[PDB]
Amino acid sequence: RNKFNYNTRECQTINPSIRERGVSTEPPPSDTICGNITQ
Amino acid sequence: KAIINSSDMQGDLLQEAQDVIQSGIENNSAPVLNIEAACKYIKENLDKKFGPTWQCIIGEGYAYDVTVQNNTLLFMFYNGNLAVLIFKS
Repeated sequence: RNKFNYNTRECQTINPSIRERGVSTEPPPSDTICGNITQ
Repeated sequence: KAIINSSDMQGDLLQEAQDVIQSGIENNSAPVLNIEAACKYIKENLDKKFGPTWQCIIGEGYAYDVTVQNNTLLFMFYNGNLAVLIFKS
Protein backbone atom coordinates (compact mmCIF):
# COMPACT_ATOMS: atom_id res chain seq x y z
CA ARG A 1 0.00 0.00 0.00
CA ASN A 2 2.66 2.48 1.11
CA LYS A 3 5.59 0.14 1.43
CA PHE A 4 5.51 -1.50 -1.98
CA ASN A 5 4.06 -4.99 -2.19
CA TYR A 6 6.11 -7.70 -0.48
CA ASN A 7 7.48 -10.88 -2.08
CA THR A 8 6.70 -14.41 -0.92
CA ARG A 9 9.52 -16.85 -0.23
CA GLU A 10 9.94 -20.50 0.70
CA CYS A 11 12.52 -22.61 2.47
CA GLN A 12 12.40 -26.04 4.05
CA THR A 13 15.01 -28.22 5.72
CA ILE A 14 15.89 -31.86 5.17
CA ASN A 15 13.90 -34.21 7.42
CA PRO A 16 15.24 -37.77 7.81
CA SER A 17 12.84 -40.61 8.43
CA ILE A 18 12.41 -42.41 11.76
CA ARG A 19 12.81 -46.19 11.61
CA GLU A 20 12.41 -48.80 14.33
CA ARG A 21 14.90 -51.67 14.07
CA GLY A 22 15.88 -54.09 16.82
CA VAL A 23 18.66 -56.67 16.91
CA SER A 24 19.86 -59.44 19.19
CA THR A 25 23.03 -60.83 20.67
CA GLU A 26 23.26 -64.35 22.04
CA PRO A 27 25.02 -65.98 24.99
CA PRO A 28 28.07 -67.74 23.51
CA PRO A 29 28.08 -71.54 23.85
CA SER A 30 30.25 -73.60 26.16
CA ASP A 31 31.44 -77.20 26.40
CA THR A 32 31.57 -79.54 29.40
CA ILE A 33 33.63 -82.73 29.15
CA CYS A 34 35.16 -85.21 31.58
CA GLY A 35 38.44 -87.12 31.32
CA ASN A 36 40.47 -89.48 33.50
CA ILE A 37 44.18 -89.36 34.36
CA THR A 38 46.46 -91.86 32.66
CA GLN A 39 49.45 -93.74 34.01
CA LYS B 1 61.67 -84.52 27.49
CA ALA B 2 58.09 -83.60 26.64
CA ILE B 3 55.79 -86.45 25.61
CA ILE B 4 52.40 -85.03 24.64
CA ASN B 5 49.64 -87.56 25.32
CA SER B 6 46.29 -85.84 24.61
CA SER B 7 45.99 -82.60 22.63
CA ASP B 8 42.95 -80.42 21.98
CA MET B 9 44.25 -76.86 21.39
CA GLN B 10 46.21 -75.12 18.62
CA GLY B 11 49.84 -75.95 17.90
CA ASP B 12 51.15 -72.50 18.76
CA LEU B 13 49.63 -72.67 22.25
CA LEU B 14 50.99 -76.23 22.33
CA GLN B 15 54.52 -74.89 21.88
CA GLU B 16 54.05 -72.13 24.43
CA ALA B 17 52.56 -74.59 26.93
CA GLN B 18 55.61 -76.82 26.57
CA ASP B 19 57.92 -73.82 26.97
CA VAL B 20 56.05 -72.73 30.10
CA ILE B 21 56.10 -76.15 31.77
CA GLN B 22 59.82 -76.28 30.95
CA SER B 23 60.41 -72.86 32.50
CA GLY B 24 58.48 -74.06 35.54
CA ILE B 25 60.79 -77.07 35.80
CA GLU B 26 63.76 -74.70 35.80
CA ASN B 27 62.07 -72.39 38.32
CA ASN B 28 61.72 -75.47 40.54
CA SER B 29 64.48 -77.95 39.61
CA ALA B 30 65.91 -79.38 42.85
CA PRO B 31 65.02 -82.22 45.25
CA VAL B 32 63.31 -79.52 47.34
CA LEU B 33 61.05 -78.51 44.44
CA ASN B 34 57.30 -78.85 44.82
CA ILE B 35 54.98 -79.39 41.87
CA GLU B 36 52.65 -76.83 43.46
CA ALA B 37 54.93 -73.85 42.82
CA ALA B 38 55.43 -74.87 39.20
CA CYS B 39 51.65 -75.28 38.99
CA LYS B 40 51.08 -71.75 40.27
CA TYR B 41 53.59 -70.52 37.70
CA ILE B 42 52.03 -72.42 34.78
CA LYS B 43 48.50 -71.28 35.56
CA GLU B 44 49.43 -67.66 36.24
CA ASN B 45 51.61 -67.43 33.13
CA LEU B 46 48.91 -68.88 30.90
CA ASP B 47 46.50 -66.42 32.52
CA LYS B 48 48.58 -63.30 31.89
CA LYS B 49 49.41 -64.63 28.40
CA PHE B 50 46.32 -66.32 26.89
CA GLY B 51 43.66 -65.23 29.37
CA PRO B 52 42.28 -66.33 32.74
CA THR B 53 40.42 -69.50 33.84
CA TRP B 54 43.46 -71.66 33.15
CA GLN B 55 44.18 -74.70 35.33
CA CYS B 56 47.52 -76.49 35.81
CA ILE B 57 47.84 -79.99 37.32
CA ILE B 58 51.01 -82.05 37.76
CA GLY B 59 51.60 -85.56 39.05
CA GLU B 60 52.32 -89.11 37.98
CA GLY B 61 49.60 -91.34 39.43
CA TYR B 62 46.14 -89.85 39.92
CA ALA B 63 42.63 -89.68 38.47
CA TYR B 64 41.01 -86.40 37.46
CA ASP B 65 37.52 -85.70 36.12
CA VAL B 66 37.16 -82.08 35.01
CA THR B 67 35.19 -79.87 32.62
CA VAL B 68 37.20 -78.07 29.93
CA GLN B 69 36.59 -75.62 27.10
CA ASN B 70 37.28 -77.01 23.64
CA ASN B 71 40.67 -76.29 22.03
CA THR B 72 41.94 -75.45 25.54
CA LEU B 73 43.07 -78.85 26.90
CA LEU B 74 46.42 -80.66 27.04
CA PHE B 75 47.80 -83.70 28.86
CA MET B 76 51.31 -85.02 28.51
CA PHE B 77 54.17 -87.04 29.98
CA TYR B 78 57.86 -86.57 30.75
CA ASN B 79 60.76 -88.99 30.53
CA GLY B 80 61.23 -87.72 34.08
CA ASN B 81 57.79 -89.30 34.69
CA LEU B 82 55.96 -85.97 35.08
CA ALA B 83 52.39 -86.25 33.81
CA VAL B 84 51.18 -82.68 33.25
CA LEU B 85 47.58 -81.69 32.52
CA ILE B 86 46.46 -78.14 31.68
CA PHE B 87 43.02 -76.90 30.72
CA LYS B 88 40.84 -73.80 30.47
CA SER B 89 37.31 -73.65 31.87
